Amino acid sequence: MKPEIKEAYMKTAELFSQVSNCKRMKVGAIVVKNGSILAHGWNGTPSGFHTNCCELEDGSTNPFVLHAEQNALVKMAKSSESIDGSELFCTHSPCPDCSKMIAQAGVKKVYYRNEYRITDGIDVLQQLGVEVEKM
Amino acid sequence: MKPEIKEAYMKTAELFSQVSNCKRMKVGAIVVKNGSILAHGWNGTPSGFHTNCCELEDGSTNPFVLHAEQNALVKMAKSSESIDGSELFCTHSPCPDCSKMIAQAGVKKVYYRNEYRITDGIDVLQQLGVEVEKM
Amino acid sequence: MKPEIKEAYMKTAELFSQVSNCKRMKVGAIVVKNGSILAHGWNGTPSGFHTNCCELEDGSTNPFVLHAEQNALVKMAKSSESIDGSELFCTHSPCPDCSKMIAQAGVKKVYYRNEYRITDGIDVLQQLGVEVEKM
Amino acid sequence: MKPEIKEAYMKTAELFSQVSNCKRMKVGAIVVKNGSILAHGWNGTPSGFHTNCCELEDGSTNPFVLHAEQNALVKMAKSSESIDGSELFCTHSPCPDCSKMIAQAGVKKVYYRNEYRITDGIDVLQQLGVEVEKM
Amino acid sequence: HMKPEIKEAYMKTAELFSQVSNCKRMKVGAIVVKNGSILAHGWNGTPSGFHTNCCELEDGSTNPFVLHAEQNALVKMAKSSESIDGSELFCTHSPCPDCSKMIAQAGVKKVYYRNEYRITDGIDVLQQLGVEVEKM
Amino acid sequence: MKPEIKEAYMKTAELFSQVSNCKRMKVGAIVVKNGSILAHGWNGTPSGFHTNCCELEDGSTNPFVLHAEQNALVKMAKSSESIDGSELFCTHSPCPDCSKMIAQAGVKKVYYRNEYRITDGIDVLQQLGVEVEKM
Ligand SMILES: Cc1cn([C@H]2C[C@H](O)[C@@H](COP(=O)(O)OP(=O)(O)OP(=O)(O)O)O2)c(=O)[nH]c1=O
Ligand SMILES: Cc1cn([C@H]2C[C@H](O)[C@@H](COP(=O)(O)OP(=O)(O)OP(=O)(O)O)O2)c(=O)[nH]c1=O
Ligand SMILES: Cc1cn([C@H]2C[C@H](O)[C@@H](COP(=O)(O)OP(=O)(O)OP(=O)(O)O)O2)c(=O)[nH]c1=O
Ligand SMILES: Cc1cn([C@H]2C[C@H](O)[C@@H](COP(=O)(O)OP(=O)(O)OP(=O)(O)O)O2)c(=O)[nH]c1=O
Ligand SMILES: Cc1cn([C@H]2C[C@H](O)[C@@H](COP(=O)(O)OP(=O)(O)OP(=O)(O)O)O2)c(=O)[nH]c1=O
Ligand SMILES: Cc1cn([C@H]2C[C@H](O)[C@@H](COP(=O)(O)OP(=O)(O)OP(=O)(O)O)O2)c(=O)[nH]c1=O
Ligand SMILES: Cc1cn([C@H]2C[C@H](O)[C@@H](COP(=O)(O)O)O2)c(=O)[nH]c1=O
Ligand SMILES: Cc1cn([C@H]2C[C@H](O)[C@@H](COP(=O)(O)O)O2)c(=O)[nH]c1=O
Ligand SMILES: Cc1cn([C@H]2C[C@H](O)[C@@H](COP(=O)(O)O)O2)c(=O)[nH]c1=O
Ligand SMILES: Cc1cn([C@H]2C[C@H](O)[C@@H](COP(=O)(O)O)O2)c(=O)[nH]c1=O
Ligand SMILES: Cc1cn([C@H]2C[C@H](O)[C@@H](COP(=O)(O)O)O2)c(=O)[nH]c1=O
Ligand SMILES: Cc1cn([C@H]2C[C@H](O)[C@@H](COP(=O)(O)O)O2)c(=O)[nH]c1=O
Ligand SMILES: [Cl-]
Ligand SMILES: [Cl-]
Ligand SMILES: [Cl-]
Ligand SMILES: [Mg+2]
Ligand SMILES: [Mg+2]
Ligand SMILES: [Mg+2]
Ligand SMILES: [Mg+2]
Ligand SMILES: [Mg+2]
Ligand SMILES: [Mg+2]
Ligand SMILES: [Zn+2]
Ligand SMILES: [Zn+2]
Ligand SMILES: [Zn+2]
Ligand SMILES: [Zn+2]
Ligand SMILES: [Zn+2]
Ligand SMILES: [Zn+2]
Repeated sequence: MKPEIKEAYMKTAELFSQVSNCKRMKVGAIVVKNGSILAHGWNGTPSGFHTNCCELEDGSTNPFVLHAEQNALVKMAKSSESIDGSELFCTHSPCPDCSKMIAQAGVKKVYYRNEYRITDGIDVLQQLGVEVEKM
Repeated sequence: MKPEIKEAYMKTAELFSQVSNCKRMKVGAIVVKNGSILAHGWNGTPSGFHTNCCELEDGSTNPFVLHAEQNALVKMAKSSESIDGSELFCTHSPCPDCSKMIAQAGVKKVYYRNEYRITDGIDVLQQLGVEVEKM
Repeated sequence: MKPEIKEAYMKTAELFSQVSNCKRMKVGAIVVKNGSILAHGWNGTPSGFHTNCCELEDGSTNPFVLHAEQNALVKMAKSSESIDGSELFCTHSPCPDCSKMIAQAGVKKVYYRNEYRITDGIDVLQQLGVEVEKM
Repeated sequence: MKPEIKEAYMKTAELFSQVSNCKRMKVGAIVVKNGSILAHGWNGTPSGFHTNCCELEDGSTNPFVLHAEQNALVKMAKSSESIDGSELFCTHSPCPDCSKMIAQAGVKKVYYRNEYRITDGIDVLQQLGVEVEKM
Repeated sequence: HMKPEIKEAYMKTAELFSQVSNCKRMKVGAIVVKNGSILAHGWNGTPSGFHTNCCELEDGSTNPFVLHAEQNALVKMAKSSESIDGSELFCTHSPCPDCSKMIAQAGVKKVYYRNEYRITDGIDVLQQLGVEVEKM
Repeated sequence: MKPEIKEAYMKTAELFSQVSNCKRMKVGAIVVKNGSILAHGWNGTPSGFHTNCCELEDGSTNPFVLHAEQNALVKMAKSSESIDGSELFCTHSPCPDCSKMIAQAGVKKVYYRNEYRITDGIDVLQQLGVEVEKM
């Protein structure tokens, strides 16, 4: 948990966030455990969806899209390693709904760089016993 | 998947719905794969939460409670082995939100007994490719 | 870890015993660990056998049939999951030979509902340091 | 397959049959899959049993002892790999009971050196679609 | 067959973890990717607990005890409880012949590398042993 | 660890050294952990390599040939179990190169029978933590 190591991880989240394909906001989220990146998620439409555009015609977000934290945890369910006891490097502070599942997933600590508009997500993670660090 | 085994799976879903401490609705969700129940999830408040009562007064559901699908999905993240290519036995038809993550998790089919008030998740499921059976 | 969840597992064991085609006695046994039902076995003929019938033409039990415990054990052998540390829910008390293999399997505890005429299997379990509870 | 690799596995069985303490008969059984020894078992008392001697005070076999094939299967259960689609190398042809479970496990083929007194184990193995080879 | 923006994202991840190498003659990184997950990030350096994390001797040449990024990547996979078989590799620098041997036997499908090393002969071993190679 | 079983592990390494197609020397390596053989490797050309002959016409060794230790190491990377905390049984003492990787892998101890021409490999193991016993 060396400051040089943690920076490389947060920079990895930022770098996978640049795949997002969304134009509103590009969000990334990786799962880190035992020196391994078990899942990297970013915001976008479901797999095999008829479009990878995240926006509607009024430029608002397609309700079908999944958050970064959503995709990361869903991917973990698809993987064969556990998410429990792992850490989470987000480019943005997570959504309150996502924070609910992140805590229930037994994630010990969530790292976020940028603060989203709304900040109740951080507040949910803390109530549910998950340590938070801004970097 | 003989139909006497399919029933046993579905009744197992109902058994674990009965241990839920929500009184608006008791919902259970089962993950089945290779002759194994990898996760049994029921609706309720997060782990270590101060109260295990899922209601507010108003008869309203506490915004912090997790769906039976959310829990089953999260436990699949929590543990090893994969939710991918598995089948889901629910007591009630799942909501739009969970049906998004279910499809992204590569769940082949969703088995549900009761149809909820609104049935958009059912039509969200087969629109994202997940097969759907009512029993 | 909870009495109602405990009662759910045992009632799941009874659900699967009813799937058995056997006429003499329908036995079920499931493998539980970390909230996951890793194996659920019931008595019957081996896979692909010419009959799913468990009895010969004189009413006695076919020597090719497997116990519920044998199947619960064998599926763990077919699994990519470990039976070591698991607990066992059976509708009946396992036979001396199954018990012999159950202890060697590293099963912490055996739950059982119906006491079987001849109870040496229980005795074998206690002897080999396996916790046993009737319910 | 290659001939000299085949002999290596079989004499490994004879090698581990020799670490058994039983005097009546020393049996060894190795499970092989994808060119890997996933389990090696021999006959003896359960783990942590008070004595490692397998004989009664009259030369008979303690009904508590495990067959080499039994330990090989139980070990596979504790293992985190599948015995399904594997090959088994025994020093002696297995008994009917183990033969039942061997077939149910999904064992492709059984290699054996010595042919036991009673040969109805090979019978059982063959009827259940398990190929057999003496070497 | 990998989407170009993701393929780029992994290769840059290898470059990020190569910056932790502590070696000063050349910083090497190696990523193990299977099923969209990064199972191992390895970089060149001394072994665990070694008296120095300094990779070089008094003359500017590499300490023989220094492990390659590819060695660390595969050793990690060995200690790791997942398989390296059927996975692909992201290297900042093309692997050496000795490592390429182990890489091939490890059942690695493909090797992406960004920097061509002075000596090609590592890539030769990869290609001849049926492991795909792509420079980017 | 028991003497009867420690020798069985060593002889197992020798059985697998005998399947090497190298006429220059025949080496074998066994990984043992929690009383189980996890990997077995010997010296030879890579898999699917056009020839299985380890030597050139000059008589010297083909540089494509892996040591018995690289094979045991790689097979462990291919494996789904962990090499860290295990013991390594070798027919001959490993080279310094393989010794570095052995040490980094967290191998507790290395049993060996024959010392190689060069004995530098042992010294490297000693220095890097790995315990060494000649047997
Ligand atoms: C591959 C991958 C996808 N995702 C997310 C991003 C998207 O929301 C969703 C998949 O997006 P889409 O990648 O674009 O996947 P696809 O199968 O539809 O491929 P294409 O659109 O090019 O035909 O899953 C991750 O979070 N992590 C990953 O590693
Ligand atoms: C054990 C278990 C929990 N859950 C869910 C239900 C709840 O929403 C959530 C937490 O349940 P809580 O069971 O009540 O567990 P707890 O750790 O909070 O213990 P207690 O509340 O008594 O102090 O976990 C499942 O969905 N399936 C399961 O098998
Ligand atoms: C599926 C399943 C089978 N078994 C056991 C019970 C039986 O003894 C054995 C084989 O059962 P049979 O289910 O009836 O399987 P089958 O393929 O032979 O049936 P069919 O020919 O009609 O397709 O497997 C379990 O113990 N648990 C399980 O979940
Ligand atoms: C370790 C091991 C044991 N067994 C079996 C053989 C025995 O019947 C049983 C127990 O082996 P023994 O281990 O040697 O008995 P133990 O566990 O009580 O140890 P000790 O007697 O020295 O106190 O497990 C195998 O079949 N394969 C193995 O690799
Ligand atoms: C942690 C880690 C180490 N390594 C390698 C790099 C090094 O060569 C080797 C050990 O590195 P050292 O990180 O420096 O670890 P250490 O236990 O010696 O701690 P310190 O030196 O600070 O006292 O393992 C990787 O390849 N990937 C990783 O994630
Ligand atoms: C199966 C196996 C192979 N190996 C190594 C030894 C060799 O160096 C390498 C390749 O062996 P090759 O046995 O000869 O196997 P192959 O896939 O090349 O088949 P073929 O007969 O056509 O050549 O694998 C081990 O170290 N341990 C093992 O258990
Ligand atoms: C808040 C939040 C937003 N996002 C993405 C989803 C949308 O495509 C993008 C634009 O934000 P908005 O649509 O919520 O205004 O934000 C995440 O991926 N994770 C989050 O936690
Ligand atoms: C719609 C839906 C509700 N539930 C739970 C949420 C609450 O625990 C309970 C009451 O829901 P309601 O408040 O939306 O009526 O139903 C599920 O578990 N799955 C579902 O799909
Ligand atoms: C003793 C025992 C019997 N059985 C089954 C075997 C047959 O299906 C049925 C008949 O047994 P019986 O012939 O010994 O009475 O009981 C089990 O499934 N598990 C057991 O432990
Ligand atoms: C038949 C058989 C016996 N054995 C063991 C049981 C005792 O350890 C020893 C003597 O068997 P017996 O006393 O049944 O003749 O042989 C096996 O390990 N595998 C077998 O298949
Ligand atoms: C060739 C090669 C070198 N390296 C490291 C060894 C030293 O750390 C550094 C200098 O290489 P050199 O000393 O072999 O020229 O590069 C790798 O990590 N992987 C490789 O494939
Ligand atoms: C030194 C060493 C050689 N070998 C093999 C390499 C060749 O197969 C054979 C000849 O070694 P050499 O050619 O390096 O003297 O011995 C090992 O398997 N392990 C070792 O540690
Ligand atoms: Cl998982
Ligand atoms: Cl298993
Ligand atoms: Cl591994
Ligand atoms: Mg897409
Ligand atoms: Mg609670
Ligand atoms: Mg049948
Ligand atoms: Mg003992
Ligand atoms: Mg260091
Ligand atoms: Mg070959
Ligand atoms: Zn969110
Ligand atoms: Zn829902
Ligand atoms: Zn029985
Ligand atoms: Zn037997
Ligand atoms: Zn190298
Ligand atoms: Zn070597």
